[PDB]
Amino acid sequence: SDCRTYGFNTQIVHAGQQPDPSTGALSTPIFQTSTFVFDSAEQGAARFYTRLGNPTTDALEKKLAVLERGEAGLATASGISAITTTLLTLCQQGDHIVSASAIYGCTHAFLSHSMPKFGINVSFVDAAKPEEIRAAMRPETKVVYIETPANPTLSLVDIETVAGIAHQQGALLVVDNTFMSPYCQQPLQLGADIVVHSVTKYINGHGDVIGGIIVGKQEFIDQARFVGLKDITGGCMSPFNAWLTLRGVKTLGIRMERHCENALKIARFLEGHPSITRVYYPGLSSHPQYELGQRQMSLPGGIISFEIAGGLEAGRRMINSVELCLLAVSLGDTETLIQHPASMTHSPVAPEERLKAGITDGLIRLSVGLEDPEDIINDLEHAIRKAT
Amino acid sequence: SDCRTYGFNTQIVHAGQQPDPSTGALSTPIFQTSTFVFDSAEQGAARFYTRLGNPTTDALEKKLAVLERGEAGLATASGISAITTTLLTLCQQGDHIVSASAIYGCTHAFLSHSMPKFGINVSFVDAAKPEEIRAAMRPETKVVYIETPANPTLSLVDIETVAGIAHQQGALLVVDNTFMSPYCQQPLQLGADIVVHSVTKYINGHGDVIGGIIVGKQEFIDQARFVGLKDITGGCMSPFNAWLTLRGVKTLGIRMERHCENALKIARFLEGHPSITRVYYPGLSSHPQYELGQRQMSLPGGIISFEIAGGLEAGRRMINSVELCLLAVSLGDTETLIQHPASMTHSPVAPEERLKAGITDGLIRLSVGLEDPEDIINDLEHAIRKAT
Amino acid sequence: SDCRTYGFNTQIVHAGQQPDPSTGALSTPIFQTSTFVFDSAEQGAARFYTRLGNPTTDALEKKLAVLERGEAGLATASGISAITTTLLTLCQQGDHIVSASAIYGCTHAFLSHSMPKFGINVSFVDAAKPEEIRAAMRPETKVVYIETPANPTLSLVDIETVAGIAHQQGALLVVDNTFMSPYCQQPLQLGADIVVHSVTKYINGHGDVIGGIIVGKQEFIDQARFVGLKDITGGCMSPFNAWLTLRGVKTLGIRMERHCENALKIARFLEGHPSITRVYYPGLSSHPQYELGQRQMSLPGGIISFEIAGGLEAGRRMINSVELCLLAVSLGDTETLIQHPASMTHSPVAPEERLKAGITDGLIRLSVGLEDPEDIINDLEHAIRKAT
Amino acid sequence: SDCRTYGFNTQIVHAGQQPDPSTGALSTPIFQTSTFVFDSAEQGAARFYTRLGNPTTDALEKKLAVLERGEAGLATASGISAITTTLLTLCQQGDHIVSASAIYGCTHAFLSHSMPKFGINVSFVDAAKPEEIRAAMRPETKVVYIETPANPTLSLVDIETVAGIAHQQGALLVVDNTFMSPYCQQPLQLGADIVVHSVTKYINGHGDVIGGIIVGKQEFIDQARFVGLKDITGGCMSPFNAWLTLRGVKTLGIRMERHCENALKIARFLEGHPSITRVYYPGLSSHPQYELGQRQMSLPGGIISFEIAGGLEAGRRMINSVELCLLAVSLGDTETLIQHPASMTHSPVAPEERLKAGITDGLIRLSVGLEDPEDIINDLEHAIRKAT
Ligand code: NA
Ligand code: NA
Ligand code: NA
Ligand code: NA
Repeated sequence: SDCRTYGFNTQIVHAGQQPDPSTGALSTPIFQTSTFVFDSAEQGAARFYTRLGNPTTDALEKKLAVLERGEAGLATASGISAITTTLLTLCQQGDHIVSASAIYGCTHAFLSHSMPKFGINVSFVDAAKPEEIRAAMRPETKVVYIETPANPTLSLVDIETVAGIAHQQGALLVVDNTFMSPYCQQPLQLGADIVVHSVTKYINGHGDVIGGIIVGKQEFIDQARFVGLKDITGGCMSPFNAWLTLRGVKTLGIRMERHCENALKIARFLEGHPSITRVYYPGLSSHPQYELGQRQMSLPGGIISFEIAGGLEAGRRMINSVELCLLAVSLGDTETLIQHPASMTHSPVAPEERLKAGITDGLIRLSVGLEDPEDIINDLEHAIRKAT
Repeated sequence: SDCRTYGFNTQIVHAGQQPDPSTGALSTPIFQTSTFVFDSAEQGAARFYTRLGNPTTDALEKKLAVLERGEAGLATASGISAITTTLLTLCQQGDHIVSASAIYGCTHAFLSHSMPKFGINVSFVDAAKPEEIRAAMRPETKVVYIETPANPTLSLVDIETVAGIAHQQGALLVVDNTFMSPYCQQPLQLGADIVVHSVTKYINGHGDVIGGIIVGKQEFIDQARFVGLKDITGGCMSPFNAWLTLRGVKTLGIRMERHCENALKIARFLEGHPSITRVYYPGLSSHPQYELGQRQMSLPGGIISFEIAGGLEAGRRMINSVELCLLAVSLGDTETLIQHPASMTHSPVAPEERLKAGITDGLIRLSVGLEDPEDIINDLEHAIRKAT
Repeated sequence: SDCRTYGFNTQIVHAGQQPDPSTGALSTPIFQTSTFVFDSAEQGAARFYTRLGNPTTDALEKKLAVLERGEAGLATASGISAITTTLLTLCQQGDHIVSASAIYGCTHAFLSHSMPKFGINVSFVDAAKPEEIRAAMRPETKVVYIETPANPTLSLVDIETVAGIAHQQGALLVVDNTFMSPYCQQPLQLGADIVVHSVTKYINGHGDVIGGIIVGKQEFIDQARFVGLKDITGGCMSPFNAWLTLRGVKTLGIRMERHCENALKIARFLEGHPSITRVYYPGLSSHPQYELGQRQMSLPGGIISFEIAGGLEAGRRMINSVELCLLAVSLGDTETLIQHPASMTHSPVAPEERLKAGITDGLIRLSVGLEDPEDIINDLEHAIRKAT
Repeated sequence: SDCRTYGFNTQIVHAGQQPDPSTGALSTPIFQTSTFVFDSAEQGAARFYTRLGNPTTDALEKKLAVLERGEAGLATASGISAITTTLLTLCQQGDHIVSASAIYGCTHAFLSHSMPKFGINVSFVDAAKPEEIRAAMRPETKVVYIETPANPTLSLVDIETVAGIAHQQGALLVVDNTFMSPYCQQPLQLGADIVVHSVTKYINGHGDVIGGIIVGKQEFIDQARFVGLKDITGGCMSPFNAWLTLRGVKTLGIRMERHCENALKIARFLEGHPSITRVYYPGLSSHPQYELGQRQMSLPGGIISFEIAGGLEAGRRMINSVELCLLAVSLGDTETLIQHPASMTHSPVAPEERLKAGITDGLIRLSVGLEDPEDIINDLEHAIRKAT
């Protein structure tokens, strides 16, 4: 049989994996090795695994390829390495990239500073307006780069529309699908060419692995592996990290269901609360791109942003008053995580520059975990009441 | 007390490490985490660990910094990532690098193809001739890059002399110290600015970790961390890999002593053998740069190359006749590893091009392990006798 | 705050765990150490951790204690070690145990052969009939031992009733709660004194850890630790196994929900199938002790047994015809597992002796996993159709 | 070829291990699995691995069997589990054991209290006097149990002589070889029937694994596995712990050489020091059983005990004044460990009872590590000078 034919939950559990033919071991063994041995000079020449590949990591790459409906996968040392290995494989001096402005922070630094120092220019646009992408394209544009949903207000990008635009002008579309996971969104099915994830978030899900994955056509992935990893970033994933990610992703379906069920309850609670001015969540019909979300996403996700009354000091008081939610900058973990960018990560940044970046003084971001939603709601209500 | 004051074996065991103050645990705990939590909004802003750093990996970086007599260390996903994170941190389009030609293979691809595609030009020279390095320097030269000893005939580069030349012309010297480990050679003490290793080889030593390390001044390492890793390669080392490397490096001193004691015995045996035309080993007085080796290296290393009578077919027969030595392309493991580049790794490469690269049809490379030297010698003698 | 006050899902995620006070690490660090160090002679005497305890394993023990509503937990090397460490701590030569007959196989060997060789006699009874337990009690009875649900037909034992009987006659009740997990059944809340689990099954859930847990009063657990583990079995759990179990148990709630939702669908399908003579599942109203199950269990579990038409050869053909279900003797994993005891595990056992043990020639046992239930059903239907 | 024919260092590296036939992986894969799968009903019946065995742990057991020159090995959860699994497999109510009195502490509790509660009586004797062993034997004696060298003064037991006595009277000899490792002593070669180790000490050597090993005839080991582990202690070793022990034992030869070379230097220093009244070390000719040690042990070991002038307070001051040596109760680690039993572990024990146990107020025990011996000596001298 072929796991590409089975239901998505079945694929999550089985795809890329099989019992060890040699031993019958059901768990994928951890091939924690650097060295692979040949039986003869002839076998040595023939193969020329190699530890540009590894049997454990191979299982993870094959699984994620099945889940994203792509041909092949490539695991990396971090989400940022998945992004840079991809873009540095595709681009050389003189090339151009059109990127969404609403992207993850260290992606922005790589595109803003690193790429131009290698002769690769980047134009940043508002990707919620596909016409801005079209207008920014140039004869030298190799790649359009988008993230959806995007920080910090969970705005969306119409993947199918953008893919059509990119392709008409001879560029590839790369989509960072980290926030959704393949359980909730499948960019390749909508016309994207390449998907990247930080598996650090939902794919692993257990807050104990830093890692990335790239999924795309075999022809591209081979280049990302034999040139990008081998000759540029060196960002390979360790076999133990691959094994942990394989283990975490086993529960991706049930975890995403619970994250999203919890998040919807919490988003509705926050929307009903008189001390909360705004709530950003694709699952609320008041979301600016609600209907696009319903077509493109199977679930509205586990992340919520919201603005508390009273600006900077209220937001600080609120996060200082939670008892259950944990203060941290990651997302996609089993524990509910909360952060207040204006007092935490962006405190040195000038208020008016924060504002330009969509970060208001009162904005809180919440990564909803697997706890009982009544407990998370009660904790939020407690902290909100105190802060306001 | 301060481990920088203690003997080298004491440093190998203790430097960068201490019992866990919280629990008393002697082994460095494995901080297998992606997420770090803040106790308040204020603590969050203050720190802005972060998982651009990790307590386990920090211990490894501090240890290797002590051992190389550098200020700071930075762990990476692979030896190649240590090299590319370094050079991509230092160089931008329009910059120039002078590199030894006798370098590790995937370093050569990065320098030959990847760097020029980012607008960074590289001149390759014979670094055994320091005048060639001087002659190749340009106003835009940022870095001189060397490896010593170098594949495939274990030629040397005079680190102190090259450092003086590089510095006089305003460039940094980066040295790949992988083959020696800090137990046998200390490039920073000889004037190098930056040392890189693949810890995949001797530093870990157990053939089960792919990883790299960079050691240098705090000011440089900070840039390699906060720009190179964060914004370019994303090549961070996982905490488990760091923990395994910490564990492997505990025995670095006793392992290097045994590797080198074994290697000298084997090199002398091979030098006495009438079916072996040449033996390349820094420990033999017939080595072209023997006296330089005696000043610059505390031991002559665990690697030997040698040429067997009868060219390509003899070399193939020989490696096909070993019973104890294992056929593989890595080095620095506890097991003795052997390879015949002409029939294994370089078989597709044209004979005359192999020859230009110092790879003769009969050249065998041997990574000497920790087995009884009489057993390794008996195995070699057996295979040589059969092959010739 | 106190996690004993929060909802069960919140407890599953958080109980026994907290960010590392020293570093802020959210994941419990893996304290993979044998050695703990003292700061002074005085601190050494004072503590006399010790590695009869470990910070990682402590977190697991505290979590499971919260989840079972017991005072304290003790982790072990295997489920069987949890059982034997308990019973060998409690019993000495001349003591007596009343045990259910319908128990796990290697528990039966320990009770049948090992215990009597140490002078500890065991009476086996049908624990579905509490009067049989009462009738078997003796002045020297220290322990009543039960498992519920029990193999192979998922019969039940009324925990509250049995606890009352045991206590009236001055004995402790120990319950193996492995099949249910604390998510579905809480024996201590029903009057049991001690709960044991093989965490190898649902608690870990990922088919990659062998381990056990014991939960009970602090006074008993201290004895099981400082006498049973230290001075009898030596069956301690490794910190890495504890860390993996902590990680697996994070998803216990969502996993048990899905296992049981899937199992109910499959049990109903099997009950409607004309080639299946019997289906044993607590979730079917036709189950002999259905109402007892509804009071004592919050969900009916992820395990089903059923009898296929055509006896031994039909059962063999059926398991040889599945494509998705994996043939194995474990349970509680994310993958659906299937076994046919009469042709697999009990083939050497005489047919009439198998029959006495409740194992008919046509009995199949199924551990329902997290795959799509339609896929599991389609696979079963396919194999059943072929086999019959 | 057969590793039983090779030199001991070669065996240490290679025995029990081979590249993975399926993949070529040189490192033994970590089979971190609980579940093994069958390809058919027939294969299921046939095997009835099983996770009473595991491919990773199997490699460790086979290696240690080669190194001790025994037929078979069995890994366990701890050294104490190796001991109790052995003795509870061999003995039943009514049986008798003759044991050395000078044994490891938690072995003493198991023999003194646990065994008699199961109807198994134990006679303790001074095993340095083989006549005391003979005089204590009874018709029901199944086992003679010895440790050599023994705590706390490193007295010896003549293994060959004791084996002859045990055998003449129809008993087995079990030897705890933990202090020596098979590199320094081979009890089976001297007539012992069974060897046990805590691998927690030198075999693993890295202070990060708790575990045990049993080595003996296939017929016995099968019983220890299929009855002792399966049906009594449940004390199996986890595959990750086995993998770490495999990795640690790779350097056993070079580690034991350095431990013993360091220890001899330190013992000679202490013997020359006027504030040290006694030094116990088999490598000093003043050792009461020096010549026996020279025949039975290939090296004199890495452990030293010594008495400091000034009794209890001097010993306390001394250990409170070390800067490099770490205060801990384990041994065989890469770091030098020191303890003062009278002020640390035996402080509650009455002075006259301590004295009976060979523990004087001034006795210090030292586990010599791999640091530079001059540094350890300088640290000891510093602390001794201060304390006296
Ligand atoms: Na991004
Ligand atoms: Na290099
Ligand atoms: Na049981
Ligand atoms: Na002992």
